[PDB]
Amino acid sequence: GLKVPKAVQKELPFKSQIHVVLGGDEKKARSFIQKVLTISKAKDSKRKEQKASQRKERLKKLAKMEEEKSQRDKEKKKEYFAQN
Amino acid sequence: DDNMRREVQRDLLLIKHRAALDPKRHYKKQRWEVPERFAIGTIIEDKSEFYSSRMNRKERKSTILETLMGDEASNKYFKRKYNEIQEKST
Amino acid sequence: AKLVHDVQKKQHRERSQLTSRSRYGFLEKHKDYVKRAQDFHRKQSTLKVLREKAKERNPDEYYHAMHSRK
Amino acid sequence: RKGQLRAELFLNETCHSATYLQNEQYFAVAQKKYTFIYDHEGTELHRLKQHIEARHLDFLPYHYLLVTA
Amino acid sequence: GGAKVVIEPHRHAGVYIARGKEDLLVTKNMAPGESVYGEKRISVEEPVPPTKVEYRVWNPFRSKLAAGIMGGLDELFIAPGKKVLYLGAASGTSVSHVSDVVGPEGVVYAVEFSHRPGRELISMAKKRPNIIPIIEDARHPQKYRMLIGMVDCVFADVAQPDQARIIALNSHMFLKDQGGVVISIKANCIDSTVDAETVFAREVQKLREERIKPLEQLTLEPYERDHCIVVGRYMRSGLK
Amino acid sequence: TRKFGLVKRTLNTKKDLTRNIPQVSSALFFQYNQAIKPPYQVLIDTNFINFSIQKKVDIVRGMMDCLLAKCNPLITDCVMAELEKLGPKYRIALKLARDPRIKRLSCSHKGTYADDCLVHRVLQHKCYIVATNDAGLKQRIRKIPGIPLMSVGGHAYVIEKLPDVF
Amino acid sequence: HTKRMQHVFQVKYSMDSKYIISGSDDGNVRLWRSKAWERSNVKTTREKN
Amino acid sequence: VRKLKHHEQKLLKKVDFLEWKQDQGHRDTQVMRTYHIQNREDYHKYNRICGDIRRLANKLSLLPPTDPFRRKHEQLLLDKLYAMGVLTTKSKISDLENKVTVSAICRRRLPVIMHRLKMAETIQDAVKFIEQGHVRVGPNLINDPAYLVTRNMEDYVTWVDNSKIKKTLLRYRNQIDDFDFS
Amino acid sequence: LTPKRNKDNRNSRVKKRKKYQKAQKKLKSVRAVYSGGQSGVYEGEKTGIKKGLTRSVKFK
Amino acid sequence: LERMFAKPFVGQLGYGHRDGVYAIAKNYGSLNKLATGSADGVIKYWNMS
Ligand SMILES: [Zn+2]
Repeated sequence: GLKVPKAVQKELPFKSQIHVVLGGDEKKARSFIQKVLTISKAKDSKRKEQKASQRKERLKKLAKMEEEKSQRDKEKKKEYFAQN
Repeated sequence: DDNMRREVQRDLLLIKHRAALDPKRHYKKQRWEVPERFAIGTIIEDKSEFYSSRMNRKERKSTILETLMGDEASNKYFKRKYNEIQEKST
Repeated sequence: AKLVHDVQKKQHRERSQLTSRSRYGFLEKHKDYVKRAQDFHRKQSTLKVLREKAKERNPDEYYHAMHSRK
Repeated sequence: RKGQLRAELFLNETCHSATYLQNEQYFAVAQKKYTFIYDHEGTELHRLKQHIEARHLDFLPYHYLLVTA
Repeated sequence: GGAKVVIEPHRHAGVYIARGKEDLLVTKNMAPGESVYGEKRISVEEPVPPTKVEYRVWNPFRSKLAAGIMGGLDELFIAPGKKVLYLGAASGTSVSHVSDVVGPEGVVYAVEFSHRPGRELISMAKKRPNIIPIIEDARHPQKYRMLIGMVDCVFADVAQPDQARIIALNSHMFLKDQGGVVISIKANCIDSTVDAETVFAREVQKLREERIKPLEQLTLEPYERDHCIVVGRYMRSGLK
Repeated sequence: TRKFGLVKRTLNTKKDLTRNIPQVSSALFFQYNQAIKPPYQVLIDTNFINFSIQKKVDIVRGMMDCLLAKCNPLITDCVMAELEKLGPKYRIALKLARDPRIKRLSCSHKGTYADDCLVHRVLQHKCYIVATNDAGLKQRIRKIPGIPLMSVGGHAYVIEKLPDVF
Repeated sequence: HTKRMQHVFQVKYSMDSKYIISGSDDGNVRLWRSKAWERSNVKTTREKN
Repeated sequence: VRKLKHHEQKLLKKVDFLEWKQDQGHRDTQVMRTYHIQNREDYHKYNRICGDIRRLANKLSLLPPTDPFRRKHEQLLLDKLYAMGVLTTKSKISDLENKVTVSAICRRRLPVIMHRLKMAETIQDAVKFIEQGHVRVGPNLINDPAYLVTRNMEDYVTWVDNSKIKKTLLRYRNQIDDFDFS
Repeated sequence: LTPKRNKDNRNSRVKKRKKYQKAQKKLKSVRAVYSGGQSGVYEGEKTGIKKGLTRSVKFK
Repeated sequence: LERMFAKPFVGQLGYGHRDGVYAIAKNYGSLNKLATGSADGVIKYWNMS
């Protein structure tokens, strides 16, 4: 964890300062909902990182193909200004 | 309101979390924040519909959470996935 | 693979941590080192900006929340 | 006629004379030097850069002309 | 067939979503304690003494308007205030849902030509008040001009290949200005020779030459093959 | 009772979810458009008619010889607006647009921008085959996925994006 | 005048003195109002006055 | 005044009761709301000074580039505007037309530098404090918010002692010494 | 010294059978193609319904 | 106001003729119809409502 010294955490500006239950079916159902919640959370985190790693290769492929198309267009306007 | 929200505070959260309740569906993506006006209610069955999709008398669990608690194969899937999640997160 | 073979670009398995020194196991390699070192750089950078705020505290720092905070 | 406060303002400098513009909705006050015109509820709308002082205002109502001297 | 499902208002007023595990589309019944068609009803209890009110599941495989709804239309004109002229109302398949999405205040003039679906339609119509059964041919709106007055949306589920003349004559006679027009087009019943969106283009052009400006169309493909829901409005003044 | 920090109040100079993504067509395969088949409906426009006359290629027999099917040339009245507004140097194009083979549509949009009317009533339907000769209109059309378009060149029409041209 | 009308050959006046029918040489026959600023609906008597 | 109809809006376009041409976009009103200027005419008694120094820099640029009167008075004026803190660097004489602003000569006022060095938290609260008489610059107390400071006196802007806001912040940090009477 | 080739590419018909099979299942995602109608009894569309989304083409 | 309301063109009628209108005759006993003949040979009887 982020550990700070006491000599610098006791001396800081104000705004930038690091500032009954049932036994049984109720609590087992609450842990059941906790189970399905962490299931859903790990699942769609997997989904979102998969999408981000997909748009990684999308960005790289698009970047190299726009690079070569931009150089082809620049040699096109180069020869167009060369045929003056 | 917050007088029956104790009874229905779970089931709307799992309906929000329908995407991983059963590993055979993949409902399409929407956030579905809890709406301001809604109402629970049960299906009633067509009188010619019989032997096919009617749930029996002693099979009618009076809550969707109890009906989901019903089948231990679904709960077995919950158990095995939560166990592999627990051992991979510890 | 432009003009190379699969046996030209095959694989290079990594050696594991030794068994003599196995009490403090898991020899860490270059990707583990950069994974540790960028985190340590991040923690040192936020410590530096905290020390800078501290020595530029300006002790006339008044708000209205210093009757709930103590 | 009915007692109705529309705009009541104490502005610190001296005011020689003032008038309404076309309705109760706008009134121009000839202040210490600059002539100001005001909305119905007392907000100011224009500090006239011209009319470098004023003593007598009038309003030609069909011409919509605020005249100052 | 006995589980519990929550209700939620849709974008269009009057129609409701029933979100459960799967999520149905549903409407609020006019005639409680009964199912006309053979659909499933979801009954809720409002808590005063407590009332028991029921909601009929709208089957998109059996009614083209419910196909268009959950295929996604940007707007209908079947609002819970309006009046609806249902051209080609065969049975209580869709007209019951259009009736109780209109509600207890407004009328659905349902027309029909054939006699056996007409008589089971009037036997349906005795049980909910707000629909008006007509047993006339739709080609002659003159012979039922006596009894429908200035409807503000028309729906057309007629399936005979003079649809444009049908909807043109009926909309000229009874549809009020800036009023809604919803068409279900069936390409195999207009003409089987040429292809589906060619006949959709023909019928869209016949609409806008009959100065019904078309705003929107939909293919409703995962439910039925080769139909199109065209929504337009009767411009009647300034088509441009 | 008097308030602190008052300003002469002036006028505040400043302070006084149905998404729609259009679904791809039922007629469309990946880029094939499996539901155009003879007989075709060919939208026409102004530079196409002018270029066709100055290349002396007939309209209906030119389309039949280019495409080997019955073609129904279709002129929007908004493009006949432009072909009228070109002036008296194109009266030949006008009285060849007035032709009972060339059945004409009816538009509904203010003004007479025929290129936007063409691209709109194409991408509503994807059943038409566009005849044109405009470069920018050609670029709009070959940007939208999978309609065919034709253009006069040499001394016959050529057809670009249609599979069963032979 | 309009840009699309050309060599206008036969112009006649409709029988209620309100519209001007202009048949040109480019084919089209057009309608015009005579009083080009008035409009052709019934008017309440304050508008008429 | 009525959100006029289409023909009325066409028949009079140039009407605008709210914003005339000679308001110059209401910039005096806008910047006095921005910097919470109490009195009227303070913008224009700043703008007279801004126009005055660009007039004098105009005349000094007009004077030829060799004589010591011109070069001494231009470096003298540049150092005087640095010493009043209107600038921030001793920059070129082109910044005597790009950089002198009525917003800058407002930005050296007392409540805005008070909010700048976080003594208050908003400039309205700063005018509240120095109208209640809590602050001083060096020895002498400040009662009016029109006192703009110099480059020298951005360091001794401190409250007076027995100012109970000073007492409450010291007792917040519980460094409240009370032998020094505050 | 060849790369790893493919039994799929060995038969010039089969790869066109086994990539038409994919192109069937690809445009299950692009559009919502018809499938055969109401297969069982209608027990819901089994995959969700959303409100703020209309997939219907508008006319300019 | 009349210079900003002078919008005189009503609309044409039909898709126009083929070659160019050379003869037009209103009927002198009814309002909303007139006959129109164009010099390719084609004559029509327009309803103007
Ligand atoms: Zn058009």
